[PDB]
Amino acid sequence: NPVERYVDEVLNEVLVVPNINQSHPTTSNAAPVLDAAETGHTNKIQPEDTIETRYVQSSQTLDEMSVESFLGRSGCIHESVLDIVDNYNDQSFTKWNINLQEMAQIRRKFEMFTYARFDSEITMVPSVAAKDGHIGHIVMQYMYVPPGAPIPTTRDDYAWQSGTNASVFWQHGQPFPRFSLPFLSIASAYYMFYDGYDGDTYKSRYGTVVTNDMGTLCSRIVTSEQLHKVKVVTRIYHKAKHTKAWCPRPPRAVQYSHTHTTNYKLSSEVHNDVAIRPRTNLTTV
Amino acid sequence: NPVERYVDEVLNEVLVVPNINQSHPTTSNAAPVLDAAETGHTNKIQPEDTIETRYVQSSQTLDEMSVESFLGRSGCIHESVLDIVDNYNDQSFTKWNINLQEMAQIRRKFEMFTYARFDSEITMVPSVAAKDGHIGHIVMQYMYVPPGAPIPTTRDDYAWQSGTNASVFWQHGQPFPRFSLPFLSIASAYYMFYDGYDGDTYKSRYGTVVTNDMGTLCSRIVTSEQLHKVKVVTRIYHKAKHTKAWCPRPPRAVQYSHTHTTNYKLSSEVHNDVAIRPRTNLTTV
Amino acid sequence: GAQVSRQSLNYFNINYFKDAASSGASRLD
Amino acid sequence: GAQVSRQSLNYFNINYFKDAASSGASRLD
Amino acid sequence: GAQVSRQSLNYFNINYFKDAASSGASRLD
Amino acid sequence: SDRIIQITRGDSTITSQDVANAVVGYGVWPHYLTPQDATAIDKPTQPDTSSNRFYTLDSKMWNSTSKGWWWKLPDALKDMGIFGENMFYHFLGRSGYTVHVQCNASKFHQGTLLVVMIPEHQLATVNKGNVNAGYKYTHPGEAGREVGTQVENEKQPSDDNWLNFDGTLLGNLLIFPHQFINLRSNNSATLIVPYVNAVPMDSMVRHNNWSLVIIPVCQLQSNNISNIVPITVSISPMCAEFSGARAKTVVQ
Amino acid sequence: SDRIIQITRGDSTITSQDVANAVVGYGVWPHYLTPQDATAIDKPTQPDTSSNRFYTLDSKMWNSTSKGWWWKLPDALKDMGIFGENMFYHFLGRSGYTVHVQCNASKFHQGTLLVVMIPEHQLATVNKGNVNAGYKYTHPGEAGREVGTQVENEKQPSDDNWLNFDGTLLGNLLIFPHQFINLRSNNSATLIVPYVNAVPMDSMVRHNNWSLVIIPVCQLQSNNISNIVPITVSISPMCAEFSGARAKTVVQ
Amino acid sequence: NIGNVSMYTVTLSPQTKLAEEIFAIKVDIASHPLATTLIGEIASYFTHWTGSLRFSFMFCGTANTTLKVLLAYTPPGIGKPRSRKEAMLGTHVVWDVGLQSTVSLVVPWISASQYRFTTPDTYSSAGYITCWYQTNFVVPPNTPNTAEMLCFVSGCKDFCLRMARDTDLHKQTGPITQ
Amino acid sequence: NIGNVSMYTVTLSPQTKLAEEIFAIKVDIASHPLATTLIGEIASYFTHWTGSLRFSFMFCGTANTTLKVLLAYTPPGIGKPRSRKEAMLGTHVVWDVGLQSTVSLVVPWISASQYRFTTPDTYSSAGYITCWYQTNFVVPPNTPNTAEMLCFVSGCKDFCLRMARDTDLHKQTGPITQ
Ligand SMILES: CCCCCCCCCCCCCC(=O)O
Ligand SMILES: CCCCCCCCCCCCCC(=O)O
Repeated sequence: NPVERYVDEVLNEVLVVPNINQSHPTTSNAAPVLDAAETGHTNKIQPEDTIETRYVQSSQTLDEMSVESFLGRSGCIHESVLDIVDNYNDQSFTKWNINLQEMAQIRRKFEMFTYARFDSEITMVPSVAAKDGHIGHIVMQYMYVPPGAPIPTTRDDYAWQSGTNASVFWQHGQPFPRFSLPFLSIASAYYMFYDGYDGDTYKSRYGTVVTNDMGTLCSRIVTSEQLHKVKVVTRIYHKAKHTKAWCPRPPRAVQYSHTHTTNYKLSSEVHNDVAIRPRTNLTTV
Repeated sequence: NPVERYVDEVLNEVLVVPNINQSHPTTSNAAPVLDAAETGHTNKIQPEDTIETRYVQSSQTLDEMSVESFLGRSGCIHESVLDIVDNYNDQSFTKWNINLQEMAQIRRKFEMFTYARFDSEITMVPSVAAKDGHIGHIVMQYMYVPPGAPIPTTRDDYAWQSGTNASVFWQHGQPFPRFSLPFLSIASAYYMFYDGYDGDTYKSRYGTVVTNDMGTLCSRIVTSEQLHKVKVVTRIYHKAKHTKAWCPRPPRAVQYSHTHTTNYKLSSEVHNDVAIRPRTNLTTV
Repeated sequence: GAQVSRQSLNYFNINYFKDAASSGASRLD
Repeated sequence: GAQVSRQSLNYFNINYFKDAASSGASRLD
Repeated sequence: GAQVSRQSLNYFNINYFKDAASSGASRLD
Repeated sequence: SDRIIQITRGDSTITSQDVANAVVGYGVWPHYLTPQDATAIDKPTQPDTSSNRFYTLDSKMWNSTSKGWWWKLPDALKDMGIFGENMFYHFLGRSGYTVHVQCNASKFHQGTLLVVMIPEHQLATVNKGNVNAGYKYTHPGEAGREVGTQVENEKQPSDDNWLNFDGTLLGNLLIFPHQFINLRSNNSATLIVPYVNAVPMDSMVRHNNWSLVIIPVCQLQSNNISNIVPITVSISPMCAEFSGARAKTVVQ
Repeated sequence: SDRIIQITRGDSTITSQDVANAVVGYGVWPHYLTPQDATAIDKPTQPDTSSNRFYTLDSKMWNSTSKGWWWKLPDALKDMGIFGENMFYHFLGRSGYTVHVQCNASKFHQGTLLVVMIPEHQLATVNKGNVNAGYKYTHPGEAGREVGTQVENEKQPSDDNWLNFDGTLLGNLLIFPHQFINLRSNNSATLIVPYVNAVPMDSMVRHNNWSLVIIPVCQLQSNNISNIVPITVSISPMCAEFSGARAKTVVQ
Repeated sequence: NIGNVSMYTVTLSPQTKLAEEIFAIKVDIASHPLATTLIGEIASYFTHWTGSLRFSFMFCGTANTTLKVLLAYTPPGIGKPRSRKEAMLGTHVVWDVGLQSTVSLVVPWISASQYRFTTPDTYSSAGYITCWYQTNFVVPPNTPNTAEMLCFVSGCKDFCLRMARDTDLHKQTGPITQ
Repeated sequence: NIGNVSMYTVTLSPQTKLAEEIFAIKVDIASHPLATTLIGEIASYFTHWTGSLRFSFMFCGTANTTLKVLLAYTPPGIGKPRSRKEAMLGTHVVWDVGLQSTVSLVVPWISASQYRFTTPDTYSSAGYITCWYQTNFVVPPNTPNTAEMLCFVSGCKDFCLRMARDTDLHKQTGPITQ
């Protein structure tokens, strides 16, 4: 029933976990506790097989552990800065090559899978710092420039006309801008990892930089030069929607160093580079 | 089904492209690859006719390539400036002879057709620059003055009463103004091009200026003179809705120089005036 | 106007203003 | 779109925009 | 969700969000 | 007996009398590309038995100090009969594999090898900024890479087995299709993997879909160390098909 | 129009707007080996479109003194893409062919070429006792043989076009599948031949099943001799299949 | 040639060397010289493309001028062919000039991914189309020893563009006035 | 051992004293050394956990090496067992090494509350898992006198995580650049 399923959604009881059944003492030549990890399979033994369990009705649900839930939280992916210091024409606009590689928190979650397909919800949080006292009337323009489209080189570049590109105009005092983007790849899923190159020579590029071009985000303060200088910082947040993921993998164990690459740095004392905490010995809890 | 068509709209699968069917080796006196371009027709040969193709189910859709989609994006067509410098009465109001000829991006798209019919969505983005520090309380008035109606000559002209003309009042801090205009022509479609005059003498005007009079947009800062001077720039955006276009044509290949005319300038080295990039020779890719 | 459809997946094509020019983008075909 | 259900507990799954990407989080399973 | 009642005095108990915690004060008894 | 296995592919048959079952990557058996998922429109070529056969690589020697070995597919088979020819004459290729790792010792020997098949094993470089692993280093061929030997170079990839050569912990490699060769239990490992990629077919020259990683997690030990204990790898393509024929690509 | 022809094979399509119909050798269209006639028991490999496509050989120049040219199959295609690879990696091969000979001139030109496909064209040597034509001489590759040029050698085969290079008269070559390229009528010849042999499959390295012989029976003449008139040959295997895979055979 | 009709024609003539190369260009729909064609201009208003391309060629020599040419499409993952032999190993059409003046070569959609970027991107560079002499350009006496050829392009039934974007084939560097 | 594969193995050998302790760790799924295991890493993305845990051990000595070991789970409310006798009074498995190389000990969900915090919290510290020699490590002559053991962990059918939160097993102390 689309109404019974509705109730399960509100109560978050779509994916229930199995109950524990009562078990009894056993004496058999069937030894579930014994197996062979060499097979590459996990022993499917359950608590009822190793101890005498009581009957217990499980009420836990796995809804929150779903992929949609795990990757469905909006996190920061970029912090754009427009700092008016001494030249309005040069400092009132900027650009960013879009990617989800610059902020560790969301990057690590997505990288727990090899491939992922999803639509994106982008939410922007602009904050205007009054360096000289006033902020005046701040109006911002955020333009999505897909690869190939002309990139503005001045604050009055014709490209800002946005005759085809999508632009979002925000006015200080109005709610935070937000829009959705459909799965953008030319492939069936996004590559979280890519063991390939864009050629076959010693100078060919390696990794996701080869497959993950998302274009550029061009910003500018629409308002013309004002007496008082401001510093506008626009933080970009991303949330995956209608998500699918494939081939889970080991979580990032060391700090990230660069975008689109798994490269890392190691110090002289490696235990400082990983979350593992040195044990005094094998028997010290 | 109006509900099945609804699903296709959400998924953007209204216009599907044909599949590729499996083909086989052939030996015939029917040679599809041979034709005669002199006829003025394009050879309708398909991949199945020149190679042995496999069967492939197409999932691509042409929805986004529709005329409605192509011309249905809001782009800048005008940037109105009210700059208070030394005389509020003279600098607090202005006028603009409406047209879609001043901004290259949208002009070029519409000019890929000879005639076009559509309703228009006008969105305005006003931004108040505080030249002296404060902006006070800015209230703007945008009045559409159809040809013939009295044009204001002062900021307190009786014409601002707008007893019949449509006026939009915007208050700083409120969302961007927006309104729709129905297809305005006295003809069945707008002329993107017009090989005609408004008379038959050496002094008759030539081109779309003869057929495309849309009236004037008169603006003024409603707020009376304030101590601190401001510069209000209102950018006008246009989007075509419920569109139809006829007789496609070659895209503009050189920069535009003036409104309502196809005139252009040529330098001593013409390859700099077009997007064509000189080839080293016929065999250098 | 409300062009209510039925299938249950009900479609509500609403026109908030009284002029054709006011409605959003047209359907294709 | 309105995916109206019935049981009376009526469910109104409304999609306010015309693109799939615009809707909220997906259902599970 | 819309728990539409009938009597005509129709009652529309609407739940705007998808989590139980989001709804208003509980009924008594 | 469940300890025995016979795998027949084309004109090749491989046996083992001490196996630990077999693994089918992600539970999906390899299969040809269907017209619903295909994109390239030319008719694919399917060499069948002349390409879907076992190709045995150069053997490696396992000793008390070995840190591991890895190979990349299809790179490792680039010079293997008809399969190799096809991957260079065509722009696109698609294939699954049956990987059979062999290593026998004696019952008085002990040692454990973790055999893993990793999809998109994007290698890292260590302390070299944004400089990534060079093409030549990730395309060693049937010789593969012997961890802990290669004399450093700037574009040389990580050689840290405990960090999976990519910044993740070795202990979690088990999340990928894998088996163990525990000398006291088995003398071979068998993994059958399907084609895995975000596109239906791809360049076999510039994209290595799978990586075979073998790490000795338990040191080889015995009281007869003079007897060499090799590790041999035999890989058989499955459902190999190619598209976009032209001249033969020459690398380097 | 019956003057036109389009032949599509794999990823290749060839056209001619002035043909003289086409010939199907012995009225039998090429087809795969059936289990009733087969002898080798391993499953054959069938490259299909990656091998059954048109391969264009090196062009030749036809002038007033030309005595002729000949090529042998499959030798002529030994270095042609996937087809070539397959004939060296396998002991056995089997194939049919579509031979398309091209030669255009002008309407003010005249000349006639006799294009023939000869099965088992066993060449002779002249005045050399029982010494027969050497392997190297009957395996010239895509370059074929230009009659009347080669500087004599003991194992060199006959170069007498009027004696069919084998002791029989040229006038009777018409008993074999053939066509004429008479410049005033056509600018191409098309011959489709099936596999012909006393065994179902054979070594493609040491047995040439067919021989393409082109003899200008009517001298090329015109009043604009400076304009070079080439002859180009394009051959497409058909139903190519191979058996007995192993390492690649290297000749010489 | 730019600024002249001759920029649209390719000259053919009697050759002294066999299998000479006539022309070579990238197949990428929005790359040069395809960029300013109508399909190239439209493709420049979108970010992605897919489908097969139709290249046509019309011979314009005298009716007594004969010729056979080889038009080839080289799928990616390799450099452009350096010879006719190398080129014909790929997708091709042998064109015989006759009563019908025009021939068409279809560049099938042969790609790893379902779509490619329209702007010049390595990963999705679609390959090359080259032209070579199959036999030779031949004419009777008293006939011009050179002839022109026109080249056309359009999309097949499976052609499709995606993700609207502003074009970089046209710009505005100043105000457009009255 | 950190930075070496040896950090994943436990060495066994002939003992001279009976019932010696082999290892001891907390059972808490997100505590150390369980923290960096896959289940521990995932648990670190949530605030609560519940359910039973599956600990497996694979013996890697020679096929002629024998051994019996006692794996015990000590429910909370008491310190870790100081001897085998003290440990076996709790939940345990006596593992006999043989043809089958691996054994599994299940740590049943024995808690006052339905859930526990994943981060190190006294009130909800789940207990300990210790390992002791049941008999002894025995080998024939000419056989290595030490052997390794591998340890695994995963969740049973009743395992469940709750309340998503950011992990403290990974950080960013500077900008990640291009
Ligand atoms: C205005 C910014 C557009 C916002 C960002 C959209 C991100 C969606 C693409 C996700 C693909 C992940 C691959 C990567 O790491 O680059
Ligand atoms: C307040 C401004 C009214 C906004 C502009 C409406 C434009 C719709 C008319 C389109 C006719 C195109 C012909 C032209 O180039 O002038």
